[PDB]
Order: sequence, then C-alpha cells, then structure tokens
Amino acid sequence: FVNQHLCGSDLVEALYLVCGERGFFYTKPT
Amino acid sequence: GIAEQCCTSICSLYQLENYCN
Repeated sequence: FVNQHLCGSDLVEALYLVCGERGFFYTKPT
Repeated sequence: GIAEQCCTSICSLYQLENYCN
C-alpha cells in the first residue's frame, strides 16, 4: 500500500488484505 | 462513498482497514 488512488480490485485487494475475515463494506450508490 | 474518497483521492492500509465489516 502506498499513496495512490483506488477502484475495482485495487480497493478490494486492500480491503481484503486489511479485512479478510471481517470482509469489507465497499459502497457505490449511497 | 468510500470509493469517491478512495478512488478520487487516496487511502492508507489502516484507513482501508477501517472499512472492514
């Protein structure tokens, strides 16, 4: 992880590596 | 809108860890 933007698998690859068992929320519409 | 702040700006491994569950 560094100082870059995210989106798509980039956001999950981070949420999945930071959450894993706690899964992640990830929103879009609201 | 985490994506709007994590897709138009930036995130940190803990800031992203805060969006768990």
